Amino acid sequence: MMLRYDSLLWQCTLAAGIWFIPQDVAAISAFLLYGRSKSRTINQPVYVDNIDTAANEYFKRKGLDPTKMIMMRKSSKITEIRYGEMY
Amino acid sequence: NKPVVVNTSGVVNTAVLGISGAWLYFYCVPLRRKEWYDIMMDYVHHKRTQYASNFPDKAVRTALRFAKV
Amino acid sequence: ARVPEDIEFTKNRYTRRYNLATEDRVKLLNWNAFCIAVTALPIAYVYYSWYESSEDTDMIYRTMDPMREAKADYYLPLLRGH
Amino acid sequence: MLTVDKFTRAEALQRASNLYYQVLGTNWEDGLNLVLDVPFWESELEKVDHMCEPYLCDDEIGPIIRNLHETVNCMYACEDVRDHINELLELSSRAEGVMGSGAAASEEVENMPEQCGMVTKAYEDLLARYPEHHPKIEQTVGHGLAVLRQLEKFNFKSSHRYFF
Amino acid sequence: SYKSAHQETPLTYYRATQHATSSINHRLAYINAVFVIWVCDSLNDVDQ
Amino acid sequence: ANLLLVPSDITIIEEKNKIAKRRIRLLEKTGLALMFPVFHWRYSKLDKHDMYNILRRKFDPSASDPAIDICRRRQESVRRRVIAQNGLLPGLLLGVSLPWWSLRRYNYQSKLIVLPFCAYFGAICGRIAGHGLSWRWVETDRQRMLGNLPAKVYYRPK
Amino acid sequence: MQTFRVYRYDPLLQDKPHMQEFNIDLAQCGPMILDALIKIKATQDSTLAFRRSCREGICGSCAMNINGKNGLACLQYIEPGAAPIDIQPLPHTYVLKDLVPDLSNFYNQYKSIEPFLKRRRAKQPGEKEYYQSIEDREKLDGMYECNLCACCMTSCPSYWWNPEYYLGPAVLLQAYRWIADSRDEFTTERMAWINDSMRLYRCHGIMNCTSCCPKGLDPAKAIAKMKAAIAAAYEPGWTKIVAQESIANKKRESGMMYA
Ligand SMILES: CCCCCCCCCCCCCCCCCC(=O)OC[C@H](COP(=O)([O-])OCC(O)COP(=O)([O-])OC[C@@H](COC(=O)CCCCCCCCCCCCCCCCC)OC(=O)CCCCCCCCCCCCCCCCC)OC(=O)CCCCCCCCCCCCCCCCC
Ligand SMILES: CCCCCCCCCCCCCCCCCC(=O)OC[C@H](COP(=O)([O-])OCC(O)COP(=O)([O-])OC[C@@H](COC(=O)CCCCCCCCCCCCCCCCC)OC(=O)CCCCCCCCCCCCCCCCC)OC(=O)CCCCCCCCCCCCCCCCC
Ligand SMILES: CCCCCCCCCCCCCCCCCC(=O)OC[C@H](COP(=O)([O-])OCC(O)COP(=O)([O-])OC[C@@H](COC(=O)CCCCCCCCCCCCCCCCC)OC(=O)CCCCCCCCCCCCCCCCC)OC(=O)CCCCCCCCCCCCCCCCC
Ligand SMILES: CCCCCCCCCCCCCCCCCC(=O)OC[C@H](COP(=O)([O-])OCC[N+](C)(C)C)OC(=O)CCCCCCCCCCCCCCCCC
Ligand SMILES: CCCCCCCCCCCCCCCCCC(=O)OC[C@H](COP(=O)([O-])OCC[N+](C)(C)C)OC(=O)CCCCCCCCCCCCCCCCC
Ligand SMILES: COC1=C(OC)C(=O)C(C/C=C(\C)CC/C=C(\C)CC/C=C(\C)CC/C=C(\C)CC/C=C(\C)CC/C=C(\C)CC/C=C(\C)CCC=C(C)C)=C(C)C1=O
Ligand SMILES: CCCCCCCC/C=C\CCCCCCCC(=O)OC[C@H](COP(=O)(O)OCCN)OC(=O)CCCCCCC/C=C\CCCCCCCC
Ligand SMILES: CCCCCCCC/C=C\CCCCCCCC(=O)O[C@H](COC(=O)CCCCCCC/C=C/CCCCCCCC)COP(=O)(O)OCCN
Ligand code: SF4
Ligand code: F3S
Ligand code: FES
Ligand SMILES: [K+]
Repeated sequence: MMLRYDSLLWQCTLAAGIWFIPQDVAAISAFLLYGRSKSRTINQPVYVDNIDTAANEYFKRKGLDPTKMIMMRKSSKITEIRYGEMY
Repeated sequence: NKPVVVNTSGVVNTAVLGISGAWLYFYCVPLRRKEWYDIMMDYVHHKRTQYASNFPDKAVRTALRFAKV
Repeated sequence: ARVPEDIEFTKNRYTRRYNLATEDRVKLLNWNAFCIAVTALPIAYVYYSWYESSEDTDMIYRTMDPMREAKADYYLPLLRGH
Repeated sequence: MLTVDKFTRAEALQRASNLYYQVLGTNWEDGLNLVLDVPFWESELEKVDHMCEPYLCDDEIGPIIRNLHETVNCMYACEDVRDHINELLELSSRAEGVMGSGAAASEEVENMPEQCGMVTKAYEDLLARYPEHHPKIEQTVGHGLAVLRQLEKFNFKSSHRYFF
Repeated sequence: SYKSAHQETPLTYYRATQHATSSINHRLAYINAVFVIWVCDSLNDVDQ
Repeated sequence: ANLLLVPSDITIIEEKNKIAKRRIRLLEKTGLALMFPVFHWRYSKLDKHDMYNILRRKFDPSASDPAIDICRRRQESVRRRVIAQNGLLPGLLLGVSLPWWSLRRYNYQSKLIVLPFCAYFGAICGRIAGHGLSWRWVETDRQRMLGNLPAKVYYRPK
Repeated sequence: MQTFRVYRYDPLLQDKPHMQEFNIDLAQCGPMILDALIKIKATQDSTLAFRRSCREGICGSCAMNINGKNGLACLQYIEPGAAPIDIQPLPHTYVLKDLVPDLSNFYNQYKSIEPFLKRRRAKQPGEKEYYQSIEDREKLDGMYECNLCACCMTSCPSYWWNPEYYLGPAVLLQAYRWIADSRDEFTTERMAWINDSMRLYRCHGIMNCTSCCPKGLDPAKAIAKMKAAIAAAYEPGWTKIVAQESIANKKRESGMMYA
């Protein structure tokens, strides 16, 4: 077909992108911000220097025997503790 | 800090009008509200045929044939 | 394809051929039938939805305001935040 | 009809006359007008016939009923023929492809001249059958033939009056 | 024996105007709004 | 530094007070299956896996311990959430098939214009119906909060 | 030595239309595009076919699509440059041959509005021209100058989609010209007929019509006024008015008309 940069099809697409993308990104960002606001209040990430010391403290406070608790490292900076005897 | 009564009718009524007005506006006043009618008229109206094959008819037809009706 | 060449067109209001115009009228009835049925959702939500903090609300009215008349001393800072 | 409502002849005359001009004044060419309105016309037409039954010999209501019935006959007949023309035009459009480029072009109509011959014959039948509704026939079917004449070169009596 | 040709869609080549583009944006305002609501709905369900 | 993820306090109580396994009902299985995946950039929301654990544990119906009562209330809230997920799929399928059959004879442009919107609207109607039939519209704020308490929380030292 | 690309289509062969490029020396050619087309036909390829008559721009027969924008070749200026000049018939029209379009539908639509003065009383004997003040006559200035070239008709996207239901910018402009005219006494009848969703309200205010008008008329402005007048003046009895006029046209010959 005959395609031209100044065509209505291409120019409309550029006009739509310029007009809507700035609005959509702002609108999406605002929603993301609201989600972050609730997330941090419900469960804020907290950093611990040494996992082992924190894990031992956690077991002591909750009265959990470390033997029955499985510790795994999901990521480099993420370590997760799970119940070994869980259905 | 300890009033005997609290006046709520004014504030509540104002909110009702503001919320009702906005909703009733968007649903009644604008011409943009008839955008879907325009799109259908522009691109969908009278653009139909019965002599061209379409998947929904083919799918129904094959299933009926498969089950012997 | 080859469209049929022996179509018996409608001659009057009582001798009618089935055409897409009639089928469109059937669509109009069905889409409007959906609108009647789908109206049950918004009506159902308004009729069934409740907004209560907990089960104590009903117990409070049963014991401290059974007639919806018992006045309560107002202390604005409670619900005003400051 | 099953109804307990009662109307005087003056009311019956008004209802029949209102329906007659509503149908005749409507633009039949637009398909959506007939789709949306015909369900309302039929419901009213059933009521009008019931109340005007004792006045079929009346010197005023009688002629209105005959014109009303004749107009409804013509409306259905013209709609059916024009509905077929729309299908032929839609088939031709889809045969062009995507963006008229033929990218996903469908199969063309192999008997287009035969269809044009069939449609024009039906068009002539309407003119003879409804001599008092030519303005409406030309609006719906006559204009439809002119659109088809652009796609295919065929001859019909009124072709020259449509600038062909 | 003679047949007339049908041209392609003008959208591919016809020259654009500033007012014409804006009118399309005016007509697409609601479409974008539905799109954004869908994106937020999906994010609320699949993210964090 | 490092982040440590540990079971939440309410999760600990559930493990301590569970008496046996709880059978997963048919609608609960389908509901969990149809629940969308939840990527976890951060941890603040219950996913399908956490809900399964909640529904798997069994508690004593007659226990009068306040802690056990909270566990039962949390489990019921999660159950209503899970079974409500069954309404999404029927709405989506009806949202696509019914308009598509209606517009079968029309051109492709119409199907592109109409089907995407009808599909989303159908899913929305299904989700409303599912949540409504799952008794979610009558839950108190207390019950809803318990059903939404996270199962995993970042550990806070001291 | 400008390069001209011309849309070509042979109705007898019915082959796929293609663009053929010609080289012309602008030194020995007139400034306007139509001059280049005539020179090409005279010298290189006499088979090329196109409608031309006036050379002044008044008749409006040489409407074409030059570089994507509709215009009259006789008033359009040749713009030399490296990029070849592309000449095509009017958009979304059935090409009869080469650049000659098929505008029969446009003529049929124009005849529909019945563009002739209508009065309830015939000219009484001994009566001279109908009275019309300068102020009233001034209202027609921007509307009676249309040459019916159809540049605006084929530049309206709404006309691309519904050519057989939408009257288009040119026919709607003429309809309002008779509505606005003070001498005409059938204003309500004309407004009632034009008050149709397809006929009039397919105009979406795109304004591709005013931009390409060779004579500088403003069809968009006139279409907007007609909508406002119809909305304010609508009465429940308009549908009956249309029907009665249709009955008055019962004995007319075949062709488009008021109905
Ligand atoms: C996100 C989820 C939702 C998505 C959409 C879901 C879609 C399904 C909805 C189901 C509900 C019912 C749908 C309509 C039922 C049928 C009505 C009907 O026939 O009436 C005659 C109907 C006109 O009825 P009407 O009620 O007199 O006119 C409505 C007017 O708006 C005059 O209206 P009014 O004066 O009464 O004012 C009230 C107005 C009030 O309207 C509004 O409130 C505004 C809505 C504006 C539209 C928004 C969506 C725009 C989308 C455009 C299309 C997409 C373009 C492509 C984009 C993607 C490209 C990849 O209400 C409406 O417009 C109608 C509401 C119901 C349908 C529209 C629902 C829109 C939902 C939008 C939700 C998001 C809102 C965000 C807002 C953001 C704010 C900043 O005419 C036609 O049918 C014309 C058809 C032409 C083509 C031929 C088709 C064949 C004809 C044979 C019969 C076929 C019947 C079925 C037609 C549809 C086929 C697909
Ligand atoms: C004055 C102005 C006023 C204006 C008012 C206008 C109002 C308009 C309203 C329009 C409707 C919006 C309703 C939004 C409800 C959701 C929010 C909500 O309620 O949140 C609280 C709450 C949900 O929050 P929650 O408690 O946290 O629960 C979590 C969710 O339930 C969890 O949800 P879930 O798990 O149950 O489901 C998640 C959901 C969300 O969906 C997803 O999650 C989707 C995920 C997608 C993943 C895709 C992955 C793909 C992977 C690709 C990989 C590629 C690799 C490439 C690699 C390359 C390598 C080089 O899924 C779906 O919906 C189904 C799937 C999507 C189907 C549709 C797909 C087509 C989209 C069509 C778009 C149409 C626009 C076209 C735009 C065109 C632009 C040109 O809601 C509910 O529980 C009830 C939900 C239903 C409420 C519906 C309310 C409807 C109200 C209608 C009012 C209409 C008024 C207008 C006039 C009348 C018109 C008829
Ligand atoms: C265990 C498994 C097995 C057993 C299962 C259970 C069995 C139970 C049996 C007893 C109960 C039966 C229930 C009723 C079903 C009856 C269906 C029926 O009769 O259909 C009639 C109907 C034909 O009638 P028609 O009127 O002429 O229609 C023509 C076409 O349908 C053309 O139609 P269209 O093109 O116009 O499009 C249709 C569409 C047009 O609309 C659309 O397409 C658009 C739809 C809306 C747009 C948005 C979509 C979103 C959808 C959301 C879905 C809901 C979500 C929420 C719920 C989620 C789940 C919780 O219409 C609708 O969608 C309208 C729906 C209206 C809903 C009304 C609901 C009523 C509620 C009543 C109240 C509740 C109950 C009472 C209690 C009340 C308490 C207060 O048949 C079909 O629809 C079939 C179409 C497919 C053809 C193949 C199948 C038929 C066979 C044809 C063979 C032909 C052979 C020819 C051979 C010739 C050569 C030899
Ligand atoms: C005859 C004269 C009649 C005059 C009538 C006048 C009508 C117009 C008046 C406007 C009324 C507005 C009422 C809004 C509702 C009340 C506020 C509310 O609920 O917020 C408090 C609520 C209360 O929250 P809360 O629960 O935290 O409140 C407790 C407060 N503390 C914590 C301090 C103790 O706030 C929120 O929930 C936060 C979100 C607020 C969202 C506000 C919505 C605004 C809507 C804007 C619509 C605009 C439409 C037009 C846009 C055009 C753009 C070009
Ligand atoms: C002559 C004009 C006729 C115009 C007719 C217009 C009809 C408009 C229809 C609107 C329907 C809106 C429904 C919303 C959903 C409500 C569901 C619900 O919960 O309802 C029960 C509840 C009952 O309240 P409740 O306090 O018992 O609690 C129910 C439970 N909760 C609290 C959870 C909701 O509320 C209502 O009844 C809602 C109001 C219904 C109003 C419907 C429209 C009334 C139209 C009156 C017309 C007057 C004619 C004037 C001339 C008379 C001449 C004799
Ligand atoms: C049919 O003609 C038309 C009309 O009738 C005249 C209209 O009225 C209208 C107006 C109608 C409207 C405005 C209604 C709304 C219309 C919309 C939203 C647009 C509808 C049309 C479409 C979506 C176009 C249809 C889809 C397509 C053309 C597909 C687009 C994508 C394409 C072409 C990409 C495909 C590319 C390939 C397959 C190439 C693959 C490449 C490789 C394999 C290379 C590999 C390389 C290596 C190194 C391995 C239009 C648009 C029209 O086109
Ligand atoms: C700077 C210019 C900005 C212009 C834009 C302004 C936008 C203003 C905000 C959006 C207005 C549209 C209506 C928004 C309604 C939001 C209601 C809301 O807060 O939902 C929560 C609210 C309160 O819940 P709680 O139990 O008290 O708290 C639990 C935690 N969520 O929940 C509900 O009641 C939800 C009810 C959902 C009904 C869905 C159907 C609604 C249909 C009608 C739509 C009306 C839209 C327009 C209304 C007017 C808006 C001003
Ligand atoms: C036309 C195509 C249809 C395709 C199938 C669609 C099926 C849809 C089913 C899934 C969606 C439903 C909503 C999601 C579920 C909501 C949560 C839920 O489970 O709701 C129930 C309540 O909701 C319901 O019960 C919803 C029922 C929906 C179906 C209603 C119709 C029932 C009659 C069916 C007749 C079938 C006839 C078959 C004939 C066979 C012939 C061979 C909650 O109550 P519970 O506390 O779990 O316990 C209740 C009882 N103690
Ligand atoms: S308005 Fe201008 S472009 Fe349109 S037909 Fe009249 S003179 Fe030609
Ligand atoms: S370009 Fe077309 S949409 Fe109206 S403003 Fe002109 S007639
Ligand atoms: S030849 Fe007539 S306008 Fe140019
Ligand atoms: K006048």
